[PDB]
Parts: sequence; C-alpha cells; structure tokens
Amino acid sequence: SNVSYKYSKVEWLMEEIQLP
Amino acid sequence: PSLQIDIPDALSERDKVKFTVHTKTTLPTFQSPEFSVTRQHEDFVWLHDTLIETTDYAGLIIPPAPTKPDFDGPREKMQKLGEGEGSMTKEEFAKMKQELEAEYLAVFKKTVSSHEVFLQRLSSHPVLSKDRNFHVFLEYDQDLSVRRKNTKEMFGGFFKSVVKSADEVLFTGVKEVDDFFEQEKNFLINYYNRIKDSCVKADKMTRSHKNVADDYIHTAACLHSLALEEPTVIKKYLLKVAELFEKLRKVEGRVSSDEDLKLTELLRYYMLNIEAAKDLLYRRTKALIDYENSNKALDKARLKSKDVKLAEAHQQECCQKFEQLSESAKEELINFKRKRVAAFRKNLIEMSELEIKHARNNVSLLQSCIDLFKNN
Amino acid sequence: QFDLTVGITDPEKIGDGMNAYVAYKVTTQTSLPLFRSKQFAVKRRFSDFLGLYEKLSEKHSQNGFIVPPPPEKSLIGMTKVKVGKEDSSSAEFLEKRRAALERYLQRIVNHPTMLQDPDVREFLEKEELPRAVGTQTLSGAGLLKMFNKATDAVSKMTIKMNESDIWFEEKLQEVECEEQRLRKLHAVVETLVNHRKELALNTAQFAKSLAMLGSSEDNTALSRALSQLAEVEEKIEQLHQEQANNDFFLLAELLSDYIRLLAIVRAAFDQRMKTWQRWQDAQATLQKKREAEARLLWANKPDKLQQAKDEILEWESRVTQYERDFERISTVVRKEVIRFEKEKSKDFKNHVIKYLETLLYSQQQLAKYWEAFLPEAKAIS
Repeated sequence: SNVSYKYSKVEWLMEEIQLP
Repeated sequence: PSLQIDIPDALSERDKVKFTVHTKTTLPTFQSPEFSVTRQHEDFVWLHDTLIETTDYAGLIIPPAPTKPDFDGPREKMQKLGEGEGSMTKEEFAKMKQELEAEYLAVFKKTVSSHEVFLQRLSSHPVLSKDRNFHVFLEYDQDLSVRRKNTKEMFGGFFKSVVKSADEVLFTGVKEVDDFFEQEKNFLINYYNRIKDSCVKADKMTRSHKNVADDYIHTAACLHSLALEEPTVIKKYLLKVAELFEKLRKVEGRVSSDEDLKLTELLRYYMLNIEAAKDLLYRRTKALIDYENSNKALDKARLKSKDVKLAEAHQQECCQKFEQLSESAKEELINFKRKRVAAFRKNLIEMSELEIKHARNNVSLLQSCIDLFKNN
Repeated sequence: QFDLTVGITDPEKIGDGMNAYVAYKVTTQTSLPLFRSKQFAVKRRFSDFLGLYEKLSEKHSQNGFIVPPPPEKSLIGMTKVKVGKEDSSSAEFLEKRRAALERYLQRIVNHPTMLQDPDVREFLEKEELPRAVGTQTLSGAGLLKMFNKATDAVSKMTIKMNESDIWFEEKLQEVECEEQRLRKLHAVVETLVNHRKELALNTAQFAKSLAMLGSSEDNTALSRALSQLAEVEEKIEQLHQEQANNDFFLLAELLSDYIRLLAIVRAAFDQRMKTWQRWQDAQATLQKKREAEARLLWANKPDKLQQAKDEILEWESRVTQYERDFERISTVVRKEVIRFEKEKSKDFKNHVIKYLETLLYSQQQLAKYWEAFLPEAKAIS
C-alpha cells in the first residue's frame, strides 16, 4: 500500500522503497 | 554565483512529493554557505502566492508556479500490472514493470525540473532573490508551511473560491475600451488554442511511443521463449535477436520520456503561462472600466457641486493606476516573450541532442547484431 | 539437395474490371535433366498455385506425404488490388503474397517426390490462356464444393484420435510447443507493428503542429527553426511507417510462414494416424471374414465356403496394403521433420540479417536527420 520511489542526482537514479 | 539552487532529489510519498532543495550561497543573509531543506509542492504554491500578494512586486514578472505533480496515470498502470501478475510470464511482467518505472521516472524528472526552474528564476532576479519568504523557504528557520495545527484557515480559503470563481466567470463578458489591449489579446487568445492542441497531440504521440516500446519487450519474450526448443544452430541466433529487442525497448521508452519532457512539458508550461498573461490584460482593462465608472460619477457630482473633489480624486487614481498597471503589464508581457523564445530554443536544442543520442545508440545496437550474423 | 532454384517476381495486373487478376513471374534455374531448359520463366496467377496444391494433395496427402500448403486467400487484399486505388497498402500486400508464394514453391521443389510430379515440373510448362466470365466452370466446380464440405465437418467432429508411437507424438509434442512459441512471438510483433504505425501517425500530427507553431511565431529566427524542425519530424514519421511495414513483411510474416510449415508437419502426423486407423479397420473387417468362414465350416454349403475363403484372401492382401502404407507414411513424417529443420538453419540467419539491416538503415537515417538540424538550431540568434 505504501510504495515510494526515491529520485536522486549523483546522472539520476530512481530507487524503489518498500515499506509495508 | 552568489545564490545557486538545485533539487538533487525528491521522494514521492503516497499522494505527496517531497523535494530536497539544496542551496549554495555567498550571501551573508544566510547562516550557512551550503544547506538543504525538504519542501512539498504546496510550499512552492505558497511562495508563489506570497510573491504575487506582495504589493511592491506588482510591477515584476513573478515566475509561474510549478505544475502540481501528476502521477495518477503511471500509478494506475502500475497497480493494474500488479493485479495482472498471474496472467503473464515473469519475463513479460518484469519488462512491463520496467517500462512503467521509466514512464514514472520521466514524469518525476519533469516535475523536479519544473520546481528547480521556478526557484532558479527567483534566485536569478535582483529583487525576488532578496525576498524574506523566499529566504525563509530556503535557508531560513527550517520550514514554516503547515506549522499551524488548525484547519479553520483552510475552510475560510476554500469558501472564497466558490465566491471568487463567480467574479472571474462574470468578467469574461466584457468589451475592450479606448485603443489599448486590442490585437495582442485575440493573439494570446489564438495562441492558447494552438498551444493546447499541440499539447494533446504531443501527449498522444509519446504514449504511442511507449506502446511501441512495450511491444519490443513482449516480442523479445516470445523470441526468447521460441528459441528454447530448436536446433542449436538457430537457437543461438534467436537469443541474439531477443537480446536485441530487450535493449531496443529500453531506448524507445527513453525516447518517449525525453519527448514528454522537452516537448509535451514545454507546451504544458506555456499553456498555463499564456493563461497568466491573460489575467494581466484582464486586470489592466479592469482599471479602464473603473476610470469610466469614476467619470460618470464626476459628471453628476459637478452638476450638484457637492463631492466634486472626492469624485475628481477617484478619477485621477483610476486613470493613473491604469497607467501603473499598464507599465508593469507591458514590462511583463515583453518579459514573457523573451523568456518564451529562450525556452523554446533551449528545449528544441536539447530534444535534438537526445534524439540524436538515441538514434546513434540504436544504430550501433542494430549494426553490431547485423555484422554479427553476416560474419557468423 | 536438388540443383534447382525458383524465384517469384514482377506482380502484374492482367485484364480489366471483374475479370482482372494478378500474375507473378515464376523464374526457374536448374541443371536437372528433367527440364527442357536450364533457365526459364512463366506467368502464374494465385489460383494456379491453389490448383497445383489441390492436385498434389489428392495424389500424395492420402499416402502420408507432407504437402506444403500455399499462402491463405486474403479476400481483403484482392479487393484492394481490384478497386484500382494505386497506393502503398496494395504494394505491401502484393509483396507479402509474392514472398509467401516463393517460399511455398521452394518447399515443393526441394521435396524429392513432389519435384518428380508431372504437375510440378511438367505443368510449369502450360499456356495459361486466361479467359473471363465463364459461368459453366463455376457451375460444375461449385456444385461439387458445397456437398463435400458437409461431409468433411461431420467426420472431423465425430472422430478425433491422437498418435501411437513417440516417433510422431514425442516429436509431435516438440512441434506443437514450438508453434506455441512462434504464435507468442508473432502476436508480440504484430503489436509492435501497430505501435510503430501508431507512433508514425502521432509524429505526423506533431510535425504539423510545429509548422503551425512556426507560422504563429512572431520571431523570424524561431519560425525558421521551428519550420525546419517540422521538416525533420516529417521525415522521421516516414521512417517510422516504412519500418513498421518492414516489421510486418520482413519479420511478422516470416514467423507466419514457419507457423505455416509447422502446421504442415502437424498435418503429416494427423495423416499418419488416419492411415493407421484405416489399417486397423481393415483388420477388424478381416476378423469378420475369418469368423464368417468358421460358421460355414459346420454348414453343408461348399460354395458359400469358398466365397468366405476368397474374401479372407482378399482382405489378407488389403490389410497388407494398409500396413505397407502406414510404414511409408511414417517414413514421410520423419523425412518431413528433417526437411523442416535443415531448411530452418539454412535460411534463418539470412532472414534475420535482412530485417536487422532494416533497423540499421533507419537509425543511420535518424542520425543524418538530426546531424543536419543541429547546425540550424545553433544558428538561432
């Protein structure tokens, strides 16, 4: 129910964050 | 170089996006030369509203507020994919998931960019870069947005909209006075429709692009699946073409996203920007109607010789208040024109570079595979 | 490996109105002494390939031979070529049909038994003498066609067996699975084609709006740059569409042919089972004959006895024939599966290279298009 995505600039990378 | 602002990351939490606003500065008004704060889309809307409501900035081109982040399309597709996980192969599911993550990331990058561009415009402006509410939203006392617990204030604001919306709707039926605000008006009027039409056509084109990209992944899956049972001679050949379509899918989805960012988003921006310029003309001419209303009041006041000075003064301020708005209006419309030419030029250049990047990437991909088979 | 190559070229519309048809130039090159010339060419209409398949199937399919099927009757493509609308979709249809007729004929001439058939090699030599609007032929061929159809459906619905030995059924499993994987990849490419086409349309729309934007522009430099960008988009939308046709005729249609050939090995296995059944039925008939004699051995009629002893001798021979056909048909499916595999490795690589070169040409075109617009973007002052 609480899927969140992190978008970061180091070039950009997107990370899935899974927290039930 | 004295006030540099970037948005290095953001986090999409449920129905909200949080932006990490990073600031580098040499200005002694800030406590640190480098710092970062978290900000939500509503904080940018508040900053924009406060800058518009500041009377001393009435003659400045306030940058348009960034658009609300819209993830409903990408999120709905991602949910439907999860409900369908049992109806497709693990390879098809993984591919479709990757294409939707790329669509989500394209919308996310366009959103971050639009919010960064808004702050960079404020920092680049010789007056607005010194604004207290701007400095407070950057390197001030943390965040002062939703610090007040009571919603009573929110209820009062919502009511104004039901009453406020009617004034704008009624104002549409009006006739231009004098000789000002003539040809240009119908132009904006005309350009908005051309801008809106090119926006929906752009959106349809990119969404068709992603559809094509999706096929590439689905095709590579059936190719891979097909190559399993088969004589070994052709079995390896088929895996090389499935490997190819797996990569080609990645570039097609990438060209759709960059297309959404450079063209569709550029057109979205100036569709709302035109709307803002139209509100300027509406207010300028409003003064005009006010100046007529005032004269009709002096004409009668002079006959009875009672409140002549009072109605004289009223006429004088709506005459010259019109000129004061008229000056700032023309100063901002011209400002808009100059910024629109720079924006179009910038996106067209960038888009062309990205289109060339992906085209060459596909050529090398297809080239190596073709030269591979020709030289078995 | 026969030193014989067939090519199909030059789709030509012959005649006018309702009697108009498309002929194809069938070119043959061979060193085989069964032909009068080492190189020759004939004109053949699509229905002549159907007539070849009919004659070959009547002679050979009942004996367990895998007779390659011709490409399907596209009614939609026939109407398009007849309505005279010289466009791009008619040329695509004719090229698709030509390519499929060429494969079909290549399969026929690569097969040892069919290459020796007088209708294949020797009918390649017969004046077409096309004529139009003759009802009498429709009246006799047509009456026979409707009655046969009713008989075919009842037999197909009433009885549906499987295989006996793994030779056809183990292998039959592999064949049926590979067809599943080909239809999967094929259905995914058809969506790729449409998607591409759908992309070409949206790019055409976008191209137009850009030109309209350039015209609305009040800045000469921006109108010039925008106008030029539209011309780039205009060229790209053609690449998209031509690529979509290559995705379909050079890839999607390639898969369909293999699915067409696999179904021809499936039909061979099915025909092997039909022969086995007929063989078994003959044995059941023979038992009834032997039992008919046993009953008469106790009777007192020597004439009816010899009657029974003869029908046994006759059906001893018949069951021997059906058994010898089953052996031969079993050899055909083996010969047919090997042919399908060897032809796959011989041609598959080149057909994939042909398609991949089609994507390589596109990208090369993309690069040149944008490399040429780059200097025009920088020239915006």
